[PDB]
Formats: sequence, C-alpha cells, structure tokens
Amino acid sequence: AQRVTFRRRNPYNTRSNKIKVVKTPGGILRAQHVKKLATRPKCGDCGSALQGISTLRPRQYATVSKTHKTVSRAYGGSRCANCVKERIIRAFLIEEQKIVKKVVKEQTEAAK
Amino acid sequence: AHAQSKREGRHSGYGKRKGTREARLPSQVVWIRRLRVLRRLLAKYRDAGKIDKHLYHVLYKES
Amino acid sequence: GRVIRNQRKGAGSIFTSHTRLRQGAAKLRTLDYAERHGYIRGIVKQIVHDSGRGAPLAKVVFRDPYKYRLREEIFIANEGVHTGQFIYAGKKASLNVGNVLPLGSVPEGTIVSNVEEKPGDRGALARASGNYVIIIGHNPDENKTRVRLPSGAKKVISSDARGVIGVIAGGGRVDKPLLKAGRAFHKYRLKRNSWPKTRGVAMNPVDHPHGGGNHQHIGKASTISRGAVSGQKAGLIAARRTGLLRGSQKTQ
Amino acid sequence: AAQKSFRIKQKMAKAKKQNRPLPQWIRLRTNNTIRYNAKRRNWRRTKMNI
Amino acid sequence: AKRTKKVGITGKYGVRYGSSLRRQVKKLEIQQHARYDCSFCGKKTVKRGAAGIWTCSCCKKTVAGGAYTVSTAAAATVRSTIRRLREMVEA
Amino acid sequence: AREITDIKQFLELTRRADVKTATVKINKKLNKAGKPFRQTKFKVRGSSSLYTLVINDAGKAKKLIQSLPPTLKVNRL
RNA sequence: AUGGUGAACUAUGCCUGAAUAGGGUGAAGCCAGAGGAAACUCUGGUGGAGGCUCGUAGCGGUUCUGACGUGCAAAUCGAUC
RNA sequence: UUCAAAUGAGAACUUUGAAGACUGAAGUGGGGAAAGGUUCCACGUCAACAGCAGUUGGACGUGGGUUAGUCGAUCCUAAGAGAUGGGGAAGCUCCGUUUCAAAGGCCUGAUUUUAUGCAGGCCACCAUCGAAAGGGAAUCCGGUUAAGAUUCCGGAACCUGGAUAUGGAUUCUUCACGGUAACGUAACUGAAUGUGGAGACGUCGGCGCGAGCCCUGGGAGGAGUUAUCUUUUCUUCUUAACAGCUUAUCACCCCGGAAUUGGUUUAUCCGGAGAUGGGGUCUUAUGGCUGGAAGAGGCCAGCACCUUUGCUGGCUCCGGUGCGCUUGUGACGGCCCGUGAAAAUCCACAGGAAGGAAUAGUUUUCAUGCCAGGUCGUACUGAUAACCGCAGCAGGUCUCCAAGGUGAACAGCCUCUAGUUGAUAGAAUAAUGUAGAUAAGGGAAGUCGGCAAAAUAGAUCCGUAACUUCGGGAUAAGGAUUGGCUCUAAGGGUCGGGUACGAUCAACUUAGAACUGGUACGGACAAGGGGAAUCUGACUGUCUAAUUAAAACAUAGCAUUGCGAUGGUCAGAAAGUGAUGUUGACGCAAU
Ligand SMILES: [Mg+2]
Ligand SMILES: [Mg+2]
Ligand SMILES: [Mg+2]
Ligand SMILES: [Mg+2]
Ligand SMILES: [Mg+2]
Ligand SMILES: [Mg+2]
Ligand SMILES: [Mg+2]
Ligand SMILES: [Mg+2]
Ligand SMILES: [Mg+2]
Ligand SMILES: [Mg+2]
Ligand SMILES: [Mg+2]
Ligand SMILES: [Mg+2]
Ligand SMILES: [Mg+2]
Ligand SMILES: [Mg+2]
Ligand SMILES: [Mg+2]
Ligand SMILES: [Mg+2]
Ligand SMILES: [Mg+2]
Ligand SMILES: [Mg+2]
Ligand SMILES: [Mg+2]
Ligand SMILES: [Mg+2]
Ligand SMILES: [Mg+2]
Ligand SMILES: [Mg+2]
Ligand SMILES: [Mg+2]
Ligand SMILES: [Mg+2]
Ligand SMILES: [Mg+2]
Ligand SMILES: [Mg+2]
Ligand SMILES: [Mg+2]
Ligand SMILES: [Mg+2]
Ligand SMILES: [Mg+2]
Ligand SMILES: [Mg+2]
Ligand SMILES: [Mg+2]
Ligand SMILES: [Mg+2]
Ligand SMILES: [Mg+2]
Ligand SMILES: [Mg+2]
Ligand SMILES: [Mg+2]
Ligand SMILES: [Mg+2]
Ligand SMILES: [Mg+2]
Ligand SMILES: [Mg+2]
Ligand SMILES: [Mg+2]
Ligand SMILES: [Mg+2]
Ligand SMILES: [Mg+2]
Ligand SMILES: [Mg+2]
Ligand SMILES: [Mg+2]
Ligand SMILES: [Mg+2]
Ligand SMILES: [Mg+2]
Ligand SMILES: [Mg+2]
Ligand SMILES: [Mg+2]
Ligand SMILES: [Mg+2]
Ligand SMILES: [Mg+2]
Ligand SMILES: [Mg+2]
Ligand SMILES: [Mg+2]
Ligand SMILES: [Mg+2]
Ligand SMILES: [Mg+2]
Ligand SMILES: [Mg+2]
Ligand SMILES: [Mg+2]
Ligand SMILES: [Mg+2]
Ligand SMILES: [Mg+2]
Ligand SMILES: [Mg+2]
Ligand SMILES: [Mg+2]
Ligand SMILES: [Mg+2]
Ligand SMILES: [Mg+2]
Ligand SMILES: [Mg+2]
Ligand SMILES: [Mg+2]
Ligand SMILES: [Mg+2]
Ligand SMILES: [Mg+2]
Ligand SMILES: [Mg+2]
Ligand SMILES: [Mg+2]
Ligand SMILES: [Mg+2]
Ligand SMILES: [Mg+2]
Ligand SMILES: [Mg+2]
Ligand SMILES: [Mg+2]
Ligand SMILES: [Mg+2]
Ligand SMILES: [Mg+2]
Ligand SMILES: [Mg+2]
Ligand SMILES: [Mg+2]
Ligand SMILES: [Mg+2]
Ligand SMILES: [Mg+2]
Ligand SMILES: [Mg+2]
Ligand SMILES: [Mg+2]
Ligand SMILES: [Mg+2]
Ligand SMILES: [Mg+2]
Ligand SMILES: [Mg+2]
Ligand SMILES: [Mg+2]
Ligand SMILES: [Mg+2]
Ligand SMILES: [Mg+2]
Ligand SMILES: [Mg+2]
Ligand SMILES: [Mg+2]
Ligand SMILES: [Mg+2]
Ligand SMILES: [Mg+2]
Ligand SMILES: [Mg+2]
Ligand SMILES: [Mg+2]
Ligand SMILES: [Mg+2]
Ligand SMILES: [Mg+2]
Ligand SMILES: [Mg+2]
Ligand SMILES: [Mg+2]
Ligand SMILES: [Mg+2]
Ligand SMILES: [Mg+2]
Ligand SMILES: [Mg+2]
Ligand SMILES: [Mg+2]
Ligand SMILES: [Zn+2]
Repeated sequence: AQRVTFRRRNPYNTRSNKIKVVKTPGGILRAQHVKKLATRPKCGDCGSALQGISTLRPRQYATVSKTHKTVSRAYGGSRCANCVKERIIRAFLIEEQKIVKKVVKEQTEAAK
Repeated sequence: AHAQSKREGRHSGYGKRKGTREARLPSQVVWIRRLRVLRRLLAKYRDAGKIDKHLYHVLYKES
Repeated sequence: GRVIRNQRKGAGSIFTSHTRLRQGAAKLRTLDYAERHGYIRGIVKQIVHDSGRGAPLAKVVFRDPYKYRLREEIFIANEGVHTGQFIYAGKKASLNVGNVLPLGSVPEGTIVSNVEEKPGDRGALARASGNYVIIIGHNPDENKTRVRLPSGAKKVISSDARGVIGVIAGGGRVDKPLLKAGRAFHKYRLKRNSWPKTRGVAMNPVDHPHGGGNHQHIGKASTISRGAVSGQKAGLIAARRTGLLRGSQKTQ
Repeated sequence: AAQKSFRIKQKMAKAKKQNRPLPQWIRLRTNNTIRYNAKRRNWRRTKMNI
Repeated sequence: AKRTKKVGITGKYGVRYGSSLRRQVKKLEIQQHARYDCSFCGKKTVKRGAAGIWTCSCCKKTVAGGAYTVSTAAAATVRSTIRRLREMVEA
Repeated sequence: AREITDIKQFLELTRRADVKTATVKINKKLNKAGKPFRQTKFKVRGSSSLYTLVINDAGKAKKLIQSLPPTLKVNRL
C-alpha cells in the first residue's frame, strides 16, 4: 500500500534517475536515488576485468588510497598478468633471436 | 477459510478454471523442477560412492 | 509544376548521409617516405563493422617514424586478414594478402582492392563488399599499369598508385533475399533517406514527368536525353539500348 | 514555469505590483479625472504573453 | 522427433514470402549461424558476428570473411592465385 | 561514525586537541539468554567523526568514567 | 506584383530520451530412445523462432449511413470495430 | 443522495456530526515536465463573476509566504548553430569552420638593481552556442510551518578548493615488505612523453539472486463483535546516509595429468592451448552483525490543569513460506545486408629528467587537524476549473509510485488506504424521442443489402475436410464435460551413515472415487458464429486531420538505365560554394 515519489524535479525514468524504495527510522517508505553502477576496469591487452583493482565511477578513483588502483607487479593495474607473462616471454625470446639473426648473416657475408 | 479449503483440494474442478493448464502451471516450470531433482539425486549417490561415475554419467545424460 | 523529387535531393536536407555511427573514413596510409622507398609494418588491432557499410573495416596501427607515438589507420578488411596479423605497406614489400603495394610491383594476375586512382589518394577503387581489381599488365616507360575494375571497364593508372593485396570482405552479401520491407527499412535506416519509393506514375502531373492520366501510364517515351534539363531527367537517362538483356554479358 | 529565469521572475514580480486597484486618495486631487484603474489584469482572463 | 519435412530454420517465416525465397534464405542462414573450425587453435568455435566478421569463441582471433560464410569461393581461389604469383618472385 | 575497542586508544582520543566534548550513554539490555545487564557507550566527538566505545562490563565502566579528563565536557545520559 | 513572417499544428530526416496486462502457437539447436542387411527411417522430450496469432493499455478510425448537428465539441460522444 | 446542529437578514448548495454511496491503486490517491504566474496561505468579505444559489470560491479587499558547498541550472559534448584569415555579392548579406592564415599558452627556471625581462623543453589542440529526459564531484534520517524544506532546526556525513602542522610509514641495502602464484596492505617518492582503462551504451528470452511489497506462526500491547459462536476480527512491533568487519556468481592461481572420456546448464558447452579433483587469489552488485542508534520514531498505561501544556512509567521481541507481484541485478542464449552516441572528466601503467639519508634526511595517494564554497530557480495547479481549444468547454496535452479477493491477468466486478460525494432544484410520468430490455407461432417472407439485433464464446477431453508455397489451412467443422462437499493416489527439501532405511519441515497442482441438489454449475463479470464459392490485392505495413481506408500507395521479389571521380545525379545569384560522400559498381543515382 505505501507508495512513493521521485525526490528530484526530473520525472522520467532514465539511467541518471534510478530509484530504490527504503524503510526509514520513521517507519515510512521512501525513494532514494541510486547512482549508476560502477564497472570493473579492464586489461588493455586481453580485455578482462582486471583483478585486484577496485571499482567505482571514474572520478571516485581520485578519492582512494593508491593501493586500490593497483597490484604489485610489472604493469600492475594495467594488464592481466597472464598478459604480462606473455610479453615477458616474447620479449626475452625475440631479443634473443635478434642475436641469432645477426651473427648468422654475419656468416652469410663472410661465406659468399 | 476459503484459502484453507483450497489447500484441501477444493474449488479446483473444470468448472472453476478459466486460464489454461499451461498458464496455471507452466509445463516448463514442472520440468525444470523435476530435472533439477534427478540431477541433484545423482550428485548425491555419486558424492557418497553409492553409485560410480561411469554409471552416473550415463544417468545424467539419460535424465 | 512542383519541384520533382530527384531535384529536391540535391539541396540535401532530409537527404544527407546518416554519418553518426561510422567508424570514420576508410583510407590508406599517407604516401610517406617509408611507403615509397621501402615498407613499414603494423598490426590489425581489430577488424570491425562500419555502419551502412557492407564490408568489415580493419583497425591497423603503425609506428610514427617522426615522433614516438602510435598512429592508427582505418582499412577495409580484405578477406582472410586477421587480428594480431602483421601488415606491410610499401614498394619493397612482400606480396601476401593484406599488404599494400604499388601496382607497379605486383606481377600481372595480382588481385587487389581499395586501389588509388592517382597515387596517394589513399584508396578510391573497389572498396565495396566483395569487389577487387585485377592487374592486367604494365608499361614500364611512363610507368603506367593497366587494371580491370569491377565494372568490367579497363583503366590505366600510374604504377606508383597503391592498392591492397586480396579481395574485400563481406562476400556474397547481395545473395540473400531481403525478404521483407523491414529489412530494407533497417538497411536504409543507416544509409540515407532514399527508401521507400513512390512511383512517378502514381503521382499527379505537378509532381512528376510521369504523373496523372486516367490510367497509370508514362504517356511518352521514358528514354530521356542527356541534354535534358533539370526536372526532365526521370527514367532511362541517356539509355543506349533498352529492354531485357538477351544473351551473354561480359565485356569482350 | 516551476523553474524559471530571473528575467521572467522579474516581469512576473513587476506584474504583481501593478495588480492593485486605484489608490483612492488620487480620486480626490484637483481636476482628477481617473475614476478607476483601467489597466488591471487577471491571471485567468488575460495571459501575459511572457 | 523430426519437426519439419523441409523448411528447417526457415520455419519462422510461416507461409510468407514464397517458398523459393525461403529456400534461398535458408541455405544462407544455415551458413551464417553455423559453427566453424579455427585455422589458428583448431577448435570448432568460429561463429559469425555481423556480415563479414568471424571470431573464435576461445583464443579470441577474428578473421574477416564472407558475408554469410567464412571463406568465399572467390577469395579462396584468390588466396591460391597469389600463392602461385608470389612463388615466381623468389624462385 | 566510528566504533572503538582499544581501551587505551580510547583514552588518548579524549585527550586530542580538537576533542571538545563527549557524552556517556546507558542502555538496559540482556545477557546470552537468561537475564539482563547494564551497557554503556562512551561517545567522543571529534571535528569530523563520533567515536564510540561500548563497554559491556558494568565494572569497567565505573573505573573508566573517572579516567576522563576533568577539562572534558561530558554529557551524562 | 514587391517586400516580409511562420514547421507551437502537420509532413519528412537527423540527435537525445521514454513507453507496451495476460494468453495461443511451438521454428533452429540439444538429449534420450525405437526399427532396419544396408542406405536410412521413426518416437518421446527439451528448447523458445516469427514485420505470427487471441486480446488490454497504446495507436488507429469500420459500421450504425447511432448520438449531437443554433452541439460538450468549427470533428465531439456512444456502441461496434 | 439523506437527517440534524451550528453560522447568518437570508442556508437544497457554507462548516460540523451522522447516514448512504463513489473513485477501486492502469485512482477522483501521492508527485513532477511543458505551460500558467500568485491561483499557494490567512484575515476581511459579496457589487459584479461562478448560465439555480451563495453566508462559499481558482472571485473581491488587505496582508503573509519560496532559505541549499551536496536538488537543478551553471560544466560537457549530440544533430545542429555560428564568428574569424578568407572568397562571392551593387548591396542588405551569401559561402566556408580549420578551411590556400605569420592564429596561441603551460611549466618551472633565469631575479636576489625588481619585479617578473629572458633561458631551455615542450604542445599545435586554432572560436563560441547547442540538453532543467543524454554525460556529471559530494547528504541523510528525525522534527518543525497558516503557507517552505533532501534548502530551516537538531544529530550525523561527504565532496571540492585552499592552507598546512603533529602522529605514523620510509632510509646506513636510500625511494616498504610479504606470497611459489593468482595477489596482500595504513602508507610505501616520479617531470617531459607515450599508452591503457573508466565516462560508454541495441532488443528480446528464459534461468539465478537482491530489495520493497504480498502472505503467515508465536508473544506483548490498543481497538471491534459477543442472544449465540469464534485461544476471534482489526491494528502497532521501525531502523537513513556515512563508517568498520565480513559477504559473489564470474574470473584467475597452485598441486596434478585425463578413454571406460569425464565435468555440466532449464537451456550442450568445456578439457593435453592442461579437464574432473583438491587447495588458494580477486571484483564488493548484495547481504550479515556492530557503529550511527534509541537518546529518534511507533504503540500503550498511569498521574496532573483555563493556560505554555507538560509530568511519570513501561513495551518496541522471536520466527515461517515462494513458478507470488513490482523493480533492481548477474551469468547465459536468440536476432541482424540493423551489430545498437560524443565530449568534458577521473584513474592507472610504460618511462626515468630529476631530488633526496646517518648526526640526520626524504615523505602528504596512511591517519588526525584548520579555513572556505558565490550566482539564479525553489510557492502552488498539472487538469471533467490554475495549460491550449473566445469559457470553470464531455476535446487535447510527456511521465514515476501502485494493496486484498476472484480470475490466466496491470481484464471486468467487490473491497483497504487516501480522495470525492462537485454536475440548478421540485412535482408528475401524456404523445414523440435518446439510451437499456423482453416478446407466442413463423424465421429474412423485411431491405439495395440481414442494416440493426440475435446467436456463439472460457477451460479439459474427444474429434476435425478441400486445398497447400508442407510452414499451414485449424479454435476448421463437430462433440462431451464443468457446482457444492467428502475422500484416495502421484509429484518435493533438510540433516548425521565403517573407508537397506531412519528423522522432520514446508507447498498448489494433476488425475481418480464417493455422496449431494427442482440437472444446476466459465451460474455475475468475462468471452470467436461457422460453412462453400466468385472478384480483387500476395502477405504485415501506408493516405485524403474534418464526407472516400479501398481493389489506391508502399513492400520484398523481377527487370531496365546512367556513372570509374577531370564522373553520374542533383543544389546556387555567384563562388577558393554545396548534397549523394565517413561514399566507389556486392556503390550511388534514375525508371
Ligand atoms: Mg520535488
Ligand atoms: Mg530502457
Ligand atoms: Mg542529466
Ligand atoms: Mg590491490
Ligand atoms: Mg582491494
Ligand atoms: Mg515447452
Ligand atoms: Mg533440487
Ligand atoms: Mg554428457
Ligand atoms: Mg553530412
Ligand atoms: Mg522515407
Ligand atoms: Mg515504389
Ligand atoms: Mg519502386
Ligand atoms: Mg494519384
Ligand atoms: Mg509536368
Ligand atoms: Mg516529357
Ligand atoms: Mg501519366
Ligand atoms: Mg501501368
Ligand atoms: Mg516539432
Ligand atoms: Mg507481453
Ligand atoms: Mg486465449
Ligand atoms: Mg504475445
Ligand atoms: Mg538394431
Ligand atoms: Mg514466443
Ligand atoms: Mg503482428
Ligand atoms: Mg492480431
Ligand atoms: Mg482475453
Ligand atoms: Mg481509444
Ligand atoms: Mg496504426
Ligand atoms: Mg465514432
Ligand atoms: Mg450519422
Ligand atoms: Mg436536434
Ligand atoms: Mg479492439
Ligand atoms: Mg446538491
Ligand atoms: Mg456536508
Ligand atoms: Mg466500488
Ligand atoms: Mg483496472
Ligand atoms: Mg473531479
Ligand atoms: Mg495558472
Ligand atoms: Mg497577492
Ligand atoms: Mg485557496
Ligand atoms: Mg449578490
Ligand atoms: Mg469566475
Ligand atoms: Mg449564477
Ligand atoms: Mg446573485
Ligand atoms: Mg487576493
Ligand atoms: Mg549533483
Ligand atoms: Mg557556476
Ligand atoms: Mg557563417
Ligand atoms: Mg555550452
Ligand atoms: Mg543535464
Ligand atoms: Mg521532514
Ligand atoms: Mg516560514
Ligand atoms: Mg508543500
Ligand atoms: Mg544541517
Ligand atoms: Mg556537526
Ligand atoms: Mg583537501
Ligand atoms: Mg610496511
Ligand atoms: Mg586516454
Ligand atoms: Mg574507451
Ligand atoms: Mg549514452
Ligand atoms: Mg501491514
Ligand atoms: Mg549517498
Ligand atoms: Mg575450488
Ligand atoms: Mg595455495
Ligand atoms: Mg522455476
Ligand atoms: Mg515500469
Ligand atoms: Mg553485441
Ligand atoms: Mg582506473
Ligand atoms: Mg589524505
Ligand atoms: Mg572564482
Ligand atoms: Mg515544492
Ligand atoms: Mg505540486
Ligand atoms: Mg484543480
Ligand atoms: Mg486557458
Ligand atoms: Mg486568448
Ligand atoms: Mg475541458
Ligand atoms: Mg487534489
Ligand atoms: Mg450541466
Ligand atoms: Mg428536473
Ligand atoms: Mg418471436
Ligand atoms: Mg428454424
Ligand atoms: Mg432460407
Ligand atoms: Mg428479398
Ligand atoms: Mg447491392
Ligand atoms: Mg435487389
Ligand atoms: Mg451487424
Ligand atoms: Mg433468446
Ligand atoms: Mg482458396
Ligand atoms: Mg475454412
Ligand atoms: Mg462432480
Ligand atoms: Mg504425498
Ligand atoms: Mg517426506
Ligand atoms: Mg492489401
Ligand atoms: Mg476524409
Ligand atoms: Mg480537403
Ligand atoms: Mg484498412
Ligand atoms: Mg472514413
Ligand atoms: Mg513475379
Ligand atoms: Mg573564386
Ligand atoms: Zn581459436
């Protein structure tokens, strides 16, 4: 039976006008406006929600101790670790092959 | 008083029935229950060794 | 009489393209030092849907050799090109699907797409969901190259003019019955306001060369001259033959 | 309305001061000729047109 | 138990459009929705996503391809023509 | 808005430069199941948060109330 | 004829928002099973397709050639749709 | 609609009490957008106005009333609009908006004549307007007014800017440790430059969970009925933002190595690119207990007195249920020649210029502490009287919240809460009407025409033709059954079992069998007439607002034409101008 009104002058049902019915100490039902939801930040490499990092609407990340926005590794709060794994491996190996590419055709010139 | 009598299988004859059998209780709702329960039984008997996996896995796919 | 429909479309009011959702303009790299003395590598970071386009676009990022920073271009995906793939752009560049090469360097028989008309106009020929061009020969002195377009028309452009190895994606798009009004509805929704089409024969005289009469009939010949003036040209403009095409087609 | 511009609040407020009847002491001056207020206005008879 | 003698997935369209047309669609619809083998990782997980775009369930590679099917007959001859022509240039 | 439990940390709060006033509260409640007991919350008011220390033992409370700085403004009940 | 003012109605495009009770049908995909020498064929399920269907709100406006026709109304009202 | 009282010269019409009804949560309830502009409230009060009346009012007179760091605006960008260097135009002005342009400003260094000249290095982004429904820093609960409140009062918060000082952390291995790892955390330096994320995104479907509502047991209260009956009927039992701890599907790590393949969803996906198994890691949607916070609020009883109005006591507890309803949300699945904004803005990381300790440095992304937050809007109506239709007009006019029964249901019909009871009145009931109904026998003989009306109808079961594009035609057609009451059977959850069964809890469904009645039972409400043909349009879709809804237009499908950009087609007075064009023949244009 207890009904309810918007608490702002906007009367329409939009993403920035979400309601939530609530029981106060007064014993009355009341609307409460609800901020849009946070979405998890993502790996800029693989694309997953990148784990260990906290989630809040963007400007709220400036009200937060630096540890909530990072993990303690190379490329911490920015790529998904199995991504880091990958780009370490590929780094090493390609830097190595660079050696195998040079001295090999250093032989080509000498044996031609 | 009525609702109670309902509980005793009263007032439920073809005469007092205006929506279809499907609408009163969705076929699918009935199914999903049943299957969730066969499924949940298998997991028990197998979680106890009362039945082995190779037999379970057949029942599952048969269920 | 009233201004007839085809005239109104030029002042472009409720006609203009529906622009808004579109990945950007597809284009070849600018024709810099690298691409015309050697070649340069990049990765297709993404192939994606352009709206109102048949064929998938291809986001392909490169290094900028005159400033430490990435510069991403927008390609129309040839067939079979894939994310993570390496793409080569240049005169001295190997000849596999997806690379962009000057038409001077591809043996005849080569199949290419999004080709430049003049060199460095960043693509302009066969860009459409399916099409391509065939290099049908070269002339080294005054370095031209001869190609066949999708129209069957053969054309000769300069050899420095680039074009990309392979054929465009989205093949066979037009093979599927549109089936209902809505599909074309949603087709043109993201193109421009050209559908549906009233027949000029269903209008009154005020509206159209064809309008009026107590039966629906064009009433005079519908093959209309070239010299015909604005508001006259409706029907088979400049039509050199007319009627059902009997017999084979294919440019001899 | 219900959420207005100060420009409009004004005209609204100005129009509220003009909405009184004749000050009867004027009725008494020498040569006075103004019987009543002939420029009065009602919210539900003539609209302000902003 | 078999539900339709012939119309298959085309059975949504009821009685409409004309049989012939449904056939032309059905052929192509079966092509587009179908699940495809991945050149790269080797699982049958390539599924379409808007005309021209073909992407792997796992391993997340995306190939550009035919509008309703992965490999255009044309394009694939082209793949081979370029093979041929390429070969000439080294050897 | 903050709860406290260290009865040493509590004491030092009440000697903070900004901590002007505090209030002591007394609820009758009940124990485990059988009977009741007298609870006591020690609320201290900082410039930006009300710290409150619940002491569930009647005895500990009587000794605590004397530990209070005599320059502190206590609101009893 | 000359020079001006209108898209607060309405027509159409764009941009950004919002809205639609309950039913009927049971399309691909999937599971189990039956027959058959073979090729292959059948049954039960599951699933939730459609400018599909019954029908409110919505939107429309078919008939009564109904009311009204110095009207409630310079286009409304009722039933039907 | 009615009886009474009170008020007044005057009462069918005002106030109040009583009665009868109504709207029935898709509202005649509670609020807003646009629009109105004071109508809001109080006092006074009837000449006109409110198509009878008037002591009443949205009228008249006279006053009072709209309080903000956190709600909006303000900022951002959308389609678009529009200056400027320009180029056209006799000219009003037209074009163009980064374009044929010498387009401008940040960081600290150089000063210790001094206030800010030059010294680096950048960065080439080159107007601005455009949203009170898009994006977006931050507030709640209680109380209070004649009339304001997320704005005041009270208590408790948070954000942004600015100042900074103490505590802690860090360093003799200078710019922390721990974990094999996913990763942990009270902190734990970081310029240019680059890069990544969040802002930031379609629709439908089921399934999972949250909240509020609905239902319901026990107890403590107050009220209702009591000829009779009922351990009864009704009702109160509440917990905000913010904060601490804890809480997750998903995802990932470690161990290990899989055919007899296993795991697994309602929905068939997964695994040697490492499954099932075991053990851990993260997101904190959401929830739990504690803080806030019982002092508030809610319900009572027990004393006081013209008053302001107190004063004193208590109680405010424990549970149950789920295809429930509404909404929120997740993991998935379907669909597309449709794949479903932008910018401001915030963070991260790569980088390592630089600055910085042992006789004492570095540290303000840890805690605590100080100062500040302007401007404009804030009343009320939102409609069968506050808006638009000459008006207090049966018309029009964008949206949120949403109880119980019956039923499939947000249907109809009855009710709780809240709100109305407004619409001139009295007496009669002729003709003719408008609107609602029935009618013996016949059954379209009426009429241009079955126009109108009647008939049918739900649900369960049985039964179903030509023809067909094989999808349909189909609820074809045609049938039977249906209430009350009393029983039977089937269908589920939770626990301990050495490495067969026992124990309880909570559900409407479905089939069956008795008995029962003036043979009635979808008992009101609700709810399809069918059939065989011809003509015509394939279908869904569209139009003559206000005499034509159709066979007319559209449509997919078919076919024809033009065009490779120095172009087709089309705009302009012109043009260093424009549409198609973010385009390229699987395209655009024209039939
Ligand atoms: Mg409000
Ligand atoms: Mg929505
Ligand atoms: Mg907004
Ligand atoms: Mg962390
Ligand atoms: Mg964390
Ligand atoms: Mg089913
Ligand atoms: Mg179960
Ligand atoms: Mg299986
Ligand atoms: Mg445009
Ligand atoms: Mg159109
Ligand atoms: Mg047409
Ligand atoms: Mg046409
Ligand atoms: Mg005509
Ligand atoms: Mg003409
Ligand atoms: Mg002519
Ligand atoms: Mg004609
Ligand atoms: Mg004709
Ligand atoms: Mg308009
Ligand atoms: Mg529905
Ligand atoms: Mg039905
Ligand atoms: Mg439906
Ligand atoms: Mg056999
Ligand atoms: Mg359906
Ligand atoms: Mg339909
Ligand atoms: Mg229908
Ligand atoms: Mg119905
Ligand atoms: Mg209607
Ligand atoms: Mg319509
Ligand atoms: Mg009508
Ligand atoms: Mg008439
Ligand atoms: Mg008359
Ligand atoms: Mg209807
Ligand atoms: Mg009366
Ligand atoms: Mg009365
Ligand atoms: Mg009623
Ligand atoms: Mg209703
Ligand atoms: Mg009313
Ligand atoms: Mg008004
Ligand atoms: Mg006034
Ligand atoms: Mg009033
Ligand atoms: Mg009078
Ligand atoms: Mg009046
Ligand atoms: Mg009167
Ligand atoms: Mg009078
Ligand atoms: Mg007044
Ligand atoms: Mg705000
Ligand atoms: Mg401002
Ligand atoms: Mg201009
Ligand atoms: Mg602006
Ligand atoms: Mg806004
Ligand atoms: Mg309040
Ligand atoms: Mg006041
Ligand atoms: Mg108010
Ligand atoms: Mg305050
Ligand atoms: Mg305070
Ligand atoms: Mg600060
Ligand atoms: Mg430490
Ligand atoms: Mg960025
Ligand atoms: Mg982004
Ligand atoms: Mg958006
Ligand atoms: Mg209740
Ligand atoms: Mg908050
Ligand atoms: Mg586990
Ligand atoms: Mg472990
Ligand atoms: Mg279920
Ligand atoms: Mg809703
Ligand atoms: Mg998608
Ligand atoms: Mg971030
Ligand atoms: Mg701080
Ligand atoms: Mg300032
Ligand atoms: Mg208000
Ligand atoms: Mg209001
Ligand atoms: Mg009103
Ligand atoms: Mg008006
Ligand atoms: Mg007027
Ligand atoms: Mg009206
Ligand atoms: Mg009201
Ligand atoms: Mg009347
Ligand atoms: Mg009368
Ligand atoms: Mg008769
Ligand atoms: Mg008969
Ligand atoms: Mg007859
Ligand atoms: Mg006759
Ligand atoms: Mg006739
Ligand atoms: Mg006749
Ligand atoms: Mg009729
Ligand atoms: Mg009868
Ligand atoms: Mg037929
Ligand atoms: Mg038939
Ligand atoms: Mg019976
Ligand atoms: Mg049982
Ligand atoms: Mg049992
Ligand atoms: Mg038709
Ligand atoms: Mg008409
Ligand atoms: Mg006319
Ligand atoms: Mg019609
Ligand atoms: Mg009509
Ligand atoms: Mg045909
Ligand atoms: Mg010029
Ligand atoms: Zn793959």
